[PDB]
Amino acid sequence: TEKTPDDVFKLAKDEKVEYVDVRFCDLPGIMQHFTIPASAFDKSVFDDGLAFDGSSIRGFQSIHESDMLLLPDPETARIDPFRAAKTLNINFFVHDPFTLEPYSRDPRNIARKAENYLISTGIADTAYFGAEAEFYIFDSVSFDSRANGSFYEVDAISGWWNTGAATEADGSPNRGYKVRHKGGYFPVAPNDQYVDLRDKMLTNLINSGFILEKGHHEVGSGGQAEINYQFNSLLHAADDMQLYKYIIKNTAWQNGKTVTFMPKPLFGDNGSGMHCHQSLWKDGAPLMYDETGYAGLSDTARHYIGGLLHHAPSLLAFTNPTVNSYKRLVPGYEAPINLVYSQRNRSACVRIPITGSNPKAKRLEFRSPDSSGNPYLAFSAMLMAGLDGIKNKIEPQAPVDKDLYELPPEEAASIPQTPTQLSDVIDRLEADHEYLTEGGVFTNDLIETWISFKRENEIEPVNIRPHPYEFALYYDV
Amino acid sequence: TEKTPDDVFKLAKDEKVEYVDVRFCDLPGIMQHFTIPASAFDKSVFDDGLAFDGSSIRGFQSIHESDMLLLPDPETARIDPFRAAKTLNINFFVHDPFTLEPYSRDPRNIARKAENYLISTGIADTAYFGAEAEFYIFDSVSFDSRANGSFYEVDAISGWWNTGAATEADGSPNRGYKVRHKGGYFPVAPNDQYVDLRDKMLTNLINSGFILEKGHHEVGSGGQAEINYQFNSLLHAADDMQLYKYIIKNTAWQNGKTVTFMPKPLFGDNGSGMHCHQSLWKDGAPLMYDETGYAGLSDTARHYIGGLLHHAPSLLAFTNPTVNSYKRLVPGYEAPINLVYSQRNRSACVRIPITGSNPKAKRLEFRSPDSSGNPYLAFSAMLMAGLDGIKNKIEPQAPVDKDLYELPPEEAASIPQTPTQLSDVIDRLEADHEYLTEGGVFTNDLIETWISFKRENEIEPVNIRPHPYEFALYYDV
Amino acid sequence: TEKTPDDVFKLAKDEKVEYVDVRFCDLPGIMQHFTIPASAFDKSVFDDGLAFDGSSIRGFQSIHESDMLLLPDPETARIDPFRAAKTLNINFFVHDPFTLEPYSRDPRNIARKAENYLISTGIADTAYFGAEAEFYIFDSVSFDSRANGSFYEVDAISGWWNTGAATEADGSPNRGYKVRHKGGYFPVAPNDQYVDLRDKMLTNLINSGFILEKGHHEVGSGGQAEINYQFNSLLHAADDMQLYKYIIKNTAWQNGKTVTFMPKPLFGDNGSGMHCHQSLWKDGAPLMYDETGYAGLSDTARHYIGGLLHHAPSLLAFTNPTVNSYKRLVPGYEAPINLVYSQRNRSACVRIPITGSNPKAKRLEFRSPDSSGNPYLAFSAMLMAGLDGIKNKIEPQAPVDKDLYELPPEEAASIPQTPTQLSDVIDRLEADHEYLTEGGVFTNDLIETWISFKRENEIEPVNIRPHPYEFALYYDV
Amino acid sequence: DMQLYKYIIKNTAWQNGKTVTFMPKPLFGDNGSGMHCHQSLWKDGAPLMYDETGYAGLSDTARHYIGGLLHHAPSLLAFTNPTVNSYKRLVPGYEAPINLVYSQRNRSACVRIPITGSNPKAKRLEFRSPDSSGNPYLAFSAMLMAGLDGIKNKIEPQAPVDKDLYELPPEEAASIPQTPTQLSDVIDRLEADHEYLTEGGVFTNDLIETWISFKRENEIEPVNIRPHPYEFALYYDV
Ligand SMILES: Nc1ncnc2c1ncn2[C@@H]1O[C@H](COP(=O)(O)O)[C@@H](O)[C@H]1O
Ligand SMILES: Nc1ncnc2c1ncn2[C@@H]1O[C@H](COP(=O)(O)O)[C@@H](O)[C@H]1O
Ligand SMILES: Nc1ncnc2c1ncn2[C@@H]1O[C@H](COP(=O)(O)O)[C@@H](O)[C@H]1O
Ligand SMILES: [Mn+2]
Ligand SMILES: [Mn+2]
Ligand SMILES: [Mn+2]
Ligand SMILES: [Mn+2]
Repeated sequence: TEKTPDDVFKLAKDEKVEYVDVRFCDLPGIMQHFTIPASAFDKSVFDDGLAFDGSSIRGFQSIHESDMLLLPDPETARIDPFRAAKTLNINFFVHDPFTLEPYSRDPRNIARKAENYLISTGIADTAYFGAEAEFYIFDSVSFDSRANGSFYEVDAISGWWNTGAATEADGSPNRGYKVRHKGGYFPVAPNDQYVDLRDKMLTNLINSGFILEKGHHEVGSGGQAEINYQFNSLLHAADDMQLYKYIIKNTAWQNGKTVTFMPKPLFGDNGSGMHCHQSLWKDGAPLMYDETGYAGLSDTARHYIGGLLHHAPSLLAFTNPTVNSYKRLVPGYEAPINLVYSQRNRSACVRIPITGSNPKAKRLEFRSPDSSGNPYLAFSAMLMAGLDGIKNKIEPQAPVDKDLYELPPEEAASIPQTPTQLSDVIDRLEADHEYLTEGGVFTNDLIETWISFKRENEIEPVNIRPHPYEFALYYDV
Repeated sequence: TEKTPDDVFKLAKDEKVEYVDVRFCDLPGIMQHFTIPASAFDKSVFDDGLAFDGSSIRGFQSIHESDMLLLPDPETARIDPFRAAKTLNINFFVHDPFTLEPYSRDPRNIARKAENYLISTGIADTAYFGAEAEFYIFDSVSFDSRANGSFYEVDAISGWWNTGAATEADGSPNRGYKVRHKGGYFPVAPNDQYVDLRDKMLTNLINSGFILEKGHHEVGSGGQAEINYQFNSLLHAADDMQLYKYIIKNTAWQNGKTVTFMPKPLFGDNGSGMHCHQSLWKDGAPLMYDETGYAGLSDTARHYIGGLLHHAPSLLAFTNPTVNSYKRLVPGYEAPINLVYSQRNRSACVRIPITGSNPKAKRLEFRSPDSSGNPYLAFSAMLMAGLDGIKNKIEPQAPVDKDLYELPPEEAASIPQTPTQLSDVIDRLEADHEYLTEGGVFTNDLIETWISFKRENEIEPVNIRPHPYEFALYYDV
Repeated sequence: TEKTPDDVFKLAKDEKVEYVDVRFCDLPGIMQHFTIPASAFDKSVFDDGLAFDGSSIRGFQSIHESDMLLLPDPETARIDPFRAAKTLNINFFVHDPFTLEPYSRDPRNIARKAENYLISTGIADTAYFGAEAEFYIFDSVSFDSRANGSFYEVDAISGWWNTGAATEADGSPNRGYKVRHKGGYFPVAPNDQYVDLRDKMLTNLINSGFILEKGHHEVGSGGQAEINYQFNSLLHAADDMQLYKYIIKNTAWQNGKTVTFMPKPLFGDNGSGMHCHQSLWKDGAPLMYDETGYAGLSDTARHYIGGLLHHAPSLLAFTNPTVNSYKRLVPGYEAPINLVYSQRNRSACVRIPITGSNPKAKRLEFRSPDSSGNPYLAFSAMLMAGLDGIKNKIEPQAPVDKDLYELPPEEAASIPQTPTQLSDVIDRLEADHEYLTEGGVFTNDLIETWISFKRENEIEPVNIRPHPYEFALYYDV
Repeated sequence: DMQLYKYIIKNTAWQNGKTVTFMPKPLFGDNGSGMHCHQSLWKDGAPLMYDETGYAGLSDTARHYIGGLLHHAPSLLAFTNPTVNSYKRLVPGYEAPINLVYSQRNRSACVRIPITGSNPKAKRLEFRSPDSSGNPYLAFSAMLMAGLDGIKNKIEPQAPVDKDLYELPPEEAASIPQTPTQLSDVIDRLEADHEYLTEGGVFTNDLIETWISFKRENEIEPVNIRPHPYEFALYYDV
């Protein structure tokens, strides 16, 4: 957006950087990389780019499309706080060597195309995304899948399921303060056993350019935590999310822990979601506010919500893209499965934060997403769903501020739910994805690849493997 | 059918029976019981019945319908070969104390109603069922489900996954012969390590009245086994299945093993199914044969097949009633998921055994079922599906004898598949179950109870619990 | 009371604070928190407040009342001595975002309302509270509750029950000095094994603004300890109590120990109580003294005592709010269960400290309370009970200075006792709580919530679980 | 016979490597163990509980007996459910016989009338609330005395309830009296009202006072002064 290639070279020189880490995003959502010496990092990298091979195998350029060209995004340049050798990390866009044409299956290109499409519609020129990803801090994790058995086990010294431990893992005495009490789930130390670690995470985020102001907090509940930061334009917000996960995971790693952003690592404890605040702006001014509308929402904002709610069944294929996503999105902890908007209900897919009369603070919050996938694709899909709602003036059903939990059974049957299985949302995406292909942001090719990837690599593998509970339930049949 | 109450009293006297075990079937399919002294077993038991309480809680008579009356079925009387104290086992029908009206939720009453309905339609007077249930013999099984972890583990000394064991569980040396070789899966000893156990099972079955003649074999492959026996009329065939499972499970138990009839206990090994051969007879003569028809099938037989194939999506709710059922019914080991009939294909839902010109041997084989449920309900549901096909002269799509595996992709898309999830078949049963309620054989009440039971006690519990493979797949997201 | 927002900003600047910990109290009594960077801590925090979500679930704003606004109390600002990253802790009041109306279920608001009500009655303008909370220092604690068993175990290297230990937990030799001798329970080292730890606690309290003067001591008996400090006005005294517990618990935690403020952690050893000294003042002058009255008590003071004794049965619902509270409040260690006032008896609910002729030192001491609950609610409830006694001129029964222990059985039957069970005091609170709702200090809403919380989360859970002693007593029945 | 039964059950298990318990609630999260007591009065070799015209085939004598059981239940339980553990079974849940009403359907009813038909010799009432944690001689005797007091004073039991007590309109369910939920309670009630027991000198005030003291000093107090494990889960962190 505003950082110049020269700013990056200055950063590299001042920091005495010795290596540059070339990063790009894979299909499912994990950042990939290779390293080059800082001496090889010059103007030609920004002008001509870097050559590399379609490596590994699914999503990207196979051996009929092999070679790729990588072009850097100066706004993503950050000094790595973990690598011993001073390193500068930069994210790249994948292009076709010959035509210099942005590769259609590169998640970062999709996000860029989404931003350009927004501008082309004239509706707005900027889509701001604020995402809040919760995560769990564990001490260990082990699992396997064999012919005659299977298991998984996550553990934490201070886990509430360990109150009866005679001694700790390391032989030291059990000092308590593990129990999860009724009344409040954000107790101070010593009940809060991750204060210093979270502070290290926060310190690393701040040193890595994250902006923490107004309602940006660092919070923890048991082993779960969340550190929210200032929003950003679509693409860069997605880059920020990847950076956040990287910083959270490695700060924990360097401090003897292991973090997971999976939706539901614990059965009988809160899942981890990614609440996404969105809003459209044009010429430096907000487009979501209107004193006369419900919850201070403009016609643009309401139509956007109409798109999100209407497209949710397919949108979730990018927004909650894993089998584990549906262990969180299930009746219980006031799961955002109710296809309605509200200001009160937290079990509503879309919630409008109470921000008052300030037009610049008005935004909508899509609560259903989680961080088990690709933020570039998720944010883009959310924008496309919202834009389709604006273009077709889709009206969302009447908002609900009455507590959805205690509602007369016949009146509660009028509240649509989100699909409860990944195979479902994948089927829905396959059946209805035209809003995604608008302006060429998503291609049928990418969408078909995503559908195949999920079915073959996730849905089928889990489905063919007997679940442990099936033995409790059926060994005796 | 032919045994008299006097025959039972003679059996009891001759065998010097000291206890009588009163058995009745619960909703899901497990036999329940209580014991009375032989001295209390007289004519009044057959005339007046025995009183008992709706005990335990789901399916049967709650505390608004509490007390039940049990009437004995003399044909089910058998001497228990396992109980130390000489005991006579007898199955009972649950009646309403006051009206002496057969309880509508007693599986054995449903099977009896199904047989009576058959007679009332005039179509036939007898429905013969031959069922072949495979099972696995293990040495141990353990599992659990906790907040931070879950596991399951089945094991057998001679399991092919144990070739590398330094020593056996009991410290003795590993003598090999565990490997599962290519070429033939029914090798003789010592590769076959369960010869004596299976013989004990067979001996117990024979001593318990099972008839083994013509094509009735005892077969074993690794830890898997099957002992087939002569068919019987619907109700008694279902009683025979319960007896078979009882004898197999306890023969193993008394010999230091543990048996499971669950559909898919091993990932990467054959599942366990229950192939059900069916045929209608009238006035002592077969109704399934016709030289002129395909595979020697009469119009009646073909229409029956039309009913099975047409109703399969809902029929499977009683025929493959567990979540584990769908780990077997999945693309692979030539799983009976293809909704077509054939003489060659074993992946076909219905197969017509090649029996020649003998009309008495002509029958159809529904291959899709497993023994993870209730045989009384499964057999009854199969009959009702077949009878609805006969009454509405439902024509099954053209049979397929070409190997279904290697079929041109466009021509293979014309082959309907069975649903791949329990939630699916339950949804289908809820939407279409009129063929079941014909003649009052099944009641909407029973069907709704079954649907609720499966959703609340099986589908939901498995669905909310993270699967071990999800950790392999998503811990790193 | 006297600290300015500017004083807080100066403290933050001088201490080079990097984080600000936002604290607020939950219903049962545990402080909650979330952290913001110091850079986000400015004048707008004091003027506009901070936004946050009704999080966790019971007591506070659900999803029909969701969002809350937090306003800081400058008098509670303290530098955290435990957090690695320099942090400033501040307590907040919960307000309604829209109306800026103090949330009726926020314990800190109740205490503030109580102080404002005092002023409105004209009776006095300040209520001073001096609280002395005892606690135990342990090395370990473990416990669990399962279907087939349950246990708990607290331990300390120097515990008197460990005299026979062959070697210590860490393998080191048993050096003795664990025995609890007759004659004196405050022996010097080495019998006193917590001298340095208690000094660290005291040092931390002093560095955190606690005032220790005249009769403020640091005392220890075995693993039990107490450090008393100077009183404060109601609200701030309650804030001081929370701070005290925080400092005691974390000083122990940082030094390899674990502290508990529970009423009765040890069976056969002294319980832990919270003696609360109270007194009313007006225009800078004491209102409790009168040379002519018994024990130097004024009419106002005597009526206050009348209120405490009259309302005790319900007052204890906030003053001794746990099931464990009644293991301390039981016939034995001269437990403050006798509903009378005195100067001699320590088993008297109210004791008047012998302070001489100095009017400024005259005060009453409610001995019955413990620190197992919420100090904001406890102190407020005590004030309301006392004020109701003053308004209705309630006369306490005649004081007793004769040793209550050795009293003629017929004359001892005239001494009322406090209820002996939490369910009892909760029932009494439900039946009589009008004195609490006076001036709107407590609302029926809050009181009903408290009653439900205790019944559902504490009373019922303990009541349904078999006690270990029941097995000693009844396994053999 | 009950004492013999317990002896035979306990020792058969003992000789076979097991250990048996008749305690009311040994397992948390599993069914408790009760002692359903069927009772009936006879005279000159003939039944006195039957009557075709009465509800559930009950005679005036039988109904009054039930009136005595339900009326005296609060104190009767001091001999019928005499232990602290007894109240872990007699608690809202597994359809615990805590509802002070009679019925033919409800198993959560203190008294249930078994459906036996028209045979007068089979008509009897079943007191479901008891357990075997005490003394059968005292329990059976106390039950008889409660029933006889009901017959002598023609105590009428409140209207029977055959509607499922579980799903009942909250305002209509508040009219159903419950049994006390604590041993200290039933002991207090026995102390306050035990005249029906002393009738004909069957029980003496002496025996009753001894029982009350025994329970308070040897059972109630000992359990009450000892912290429960769950209190640590609940309050160690206060
Ligand atoms: N247009 C916008 N204006 C202001 N904030 C926004 C906008 N679009 C997205 N946000 C994000 O809303 C998120 C926070 O939510 P909360 O859990 O309510 O504190 C932050 O991460 C914000 O920075
Ligand atoms: N009507 C019938 N006539 C002959 N056999 C039947 C009939 N109805 C069912 N069967 C059963 O067909 C089953 C065996 O199949 P297989 O695995 O091919 O040896 C046996 O269990 C038979 O006894
Ligand atoms: N009005 C008052 N004047 C003096 N001290 C007070 C007043 N109100 C409460 N106190 C508290 O009385 C407490 C101490 O008791 P002790 O265990 O006797 O040393 C201290 O914590 C005091 O500071
Ligand atoms: Mn949020
Ligand atoms: Mn077969
Ligand atoms: Mn004191
Ligand atoms: Mn009974």
